[PDB]
Amino acid sequence: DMANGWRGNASGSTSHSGITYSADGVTFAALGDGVGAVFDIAMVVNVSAEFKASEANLQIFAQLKEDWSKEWDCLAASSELTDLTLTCTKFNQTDVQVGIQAKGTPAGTITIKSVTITAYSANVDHLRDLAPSDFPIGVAVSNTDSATYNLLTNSREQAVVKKHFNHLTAGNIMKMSYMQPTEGNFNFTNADAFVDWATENNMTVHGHALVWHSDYQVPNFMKNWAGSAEDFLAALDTHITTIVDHYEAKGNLVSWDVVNEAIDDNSPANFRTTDSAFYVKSGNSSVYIERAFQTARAADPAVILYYNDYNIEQNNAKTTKMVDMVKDFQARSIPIDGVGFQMHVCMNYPSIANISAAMKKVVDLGLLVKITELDVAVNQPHCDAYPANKINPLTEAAQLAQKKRYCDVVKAYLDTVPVNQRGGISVWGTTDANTWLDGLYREQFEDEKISWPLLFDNNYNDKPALRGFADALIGTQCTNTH
Ligand code: NA
Ligand code: NA
Repeated sequence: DMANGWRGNASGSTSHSGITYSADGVTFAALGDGVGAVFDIAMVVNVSAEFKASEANLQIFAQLKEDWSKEWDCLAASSELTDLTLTCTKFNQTDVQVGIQAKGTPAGTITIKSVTITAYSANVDHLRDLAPSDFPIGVAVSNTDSATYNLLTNSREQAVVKKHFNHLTAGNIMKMSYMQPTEGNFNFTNADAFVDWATENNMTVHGHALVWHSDYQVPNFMKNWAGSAEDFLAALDTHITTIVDHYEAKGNLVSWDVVNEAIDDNSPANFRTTDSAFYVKSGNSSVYIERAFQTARAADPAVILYYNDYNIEQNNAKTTKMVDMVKDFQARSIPIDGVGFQMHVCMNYPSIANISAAMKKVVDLGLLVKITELDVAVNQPHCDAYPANKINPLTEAAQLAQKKRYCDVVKAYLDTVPVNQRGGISVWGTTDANTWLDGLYREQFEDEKISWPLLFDNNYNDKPALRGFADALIGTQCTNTH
């Protein structure tokens, strides 16, 4: 604020002549030693020719008001001056006077253009090493799809991933049109480079995803299919067989999301129709779902086959349709080894009782239960009556609520899923600086990055979320306190 609150100040015997407000900021006449300008609680400045000639220095300073003697250390010498940038760094008490003053035998004027003024540890060495049985502790990464966040070019991503995880999912580059952009032209280069790095680092890879209706990654030739239903289904088989066979041979790819998000968001729930190219191009049929599983099993009988979805942890209509599908597949000998609960949850919804009940329904059918995409939104437009209780900026209370919530979810997973049915827990991203949720809810969020849903902050430092996750793994009581 360079248009309100500024004062002339004299620390020496020479009187000041106040300040002048202009479009440039705040100016004062450097009348003598200790004459300056201050405001109440890093600068940009431009000094006059008479000031440089004077040989006088500039002193940024701060002092407690009325207890005046208590930060003399700062100094910008005349020789450092010619529009410059000047920075300055007992400070905390429960009124502070700050500014800059001329030192020496000054003359001319000083214009100040701007002024701005500006570490938690979870004490977890390696999150993966705390797992009470040998199940994957995993993370989604960016690859060539993000110039900024690509695992293979971003050394901060590499460091956090190496430190804590032992299992990886590609955020986008193993999706359908990324693997087969045009008919018959498969592209394995970038995803092979990713798998190689995982292998080099003793991490296994979860493949995401063989079949998924989301329009931006449906291959154009599939979206625009103009042939028969059976030839479409034959094309879908070729897509799956080529990719599964290839990754079987590469090694280190242990499980696939075979079909992702085939169930609608209605109540009661049904398989997707008009919004799925797979339903429409198969001739208005959901036979492609079971077929994809059969085709994937034939291509690599050892790879673990998941059906993956969101909201199936809520224990309502979507959960029911998912369970009915699994039972139907079992009754008809359609191969399926596990269910992936994406687990994109809110802070207070759905309840741990419901999440646990939903996972247990899959446990009781003898299948693996894998948490594939866990994150915990601090703000989420469908939760806690948003925006009535919007949290912005992020607070310590919300970070501690998030610690408890991560702990509660991981504990529920451990309490519900027997050792040999644990397919893993993975979180959907590393740093809050790059969560998918901020883009997904950008309209509701008014383009602000306010979901803060992951284990590490924008600087890759630990959040209490990480401590909550570890607390669950070690059987420590889940709390929202340090
Ligand atoms: Na592993
Ligand atoms: Na094969």
